[PDB]
Order: sequence, then structure tokens, then C-alpha cells
Amino acid sequence: ADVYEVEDILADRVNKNGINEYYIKWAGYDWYDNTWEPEQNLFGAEKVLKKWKKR
Amino acid sequence: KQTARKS
Ligand SMILES: [Zn+2]
Ligand SMILES: [Zn+2]
Ligand SMILES: [Zn+2]
Ligand SMILES: [Zn+2]
Repeated sequence: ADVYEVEDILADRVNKNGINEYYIKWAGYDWYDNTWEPEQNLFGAEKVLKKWKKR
Repeated sequence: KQTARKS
């Protein structure tokens, strides 16, 4: 439903709850649509997340 | 194909 394709992860931060959030480039959406998402929202994006974490 | 929930 509110689920979209991830093009890439661009940055990360820890919020106030100590949860990692990731700055997402959404495939097919322009850079003004980028959003910070908590780690759980990346359930469908295992490969790009692990690449981001290892780099 | 990578998917995620967008707030
Ligand atoms: Zn479903
Ligand atoms: Zn747009
Ligand atoms: Zn827009
Ligand atoms: Zn990092």
C-alpha cells in the first residue's frame, strides 16, 4: 500500500528514540521526495541496506 | 528489487 521501491540510501542518523533512520531516494521520484525512514520500514530493502551498512 | 514503507 504505502510501500514503494527504494532506489538508494544516501545518509543515516539516530533519532531521539535511538533508532537508525535512513535517507531514501525513491525510484521514480525526484530528490524533493526523499524521506528519512526508520530501520524497520526497510523490511523490503535488505540488500541495499546491508550494502549501505558494510560500505 | 528493493522495497520499503514511506511515511
Ligand atoms: Zn501485501
Ligand atoms: Zn515527486
Ligand atoms: Zn513531490
Ligand atoms: Zn553508515
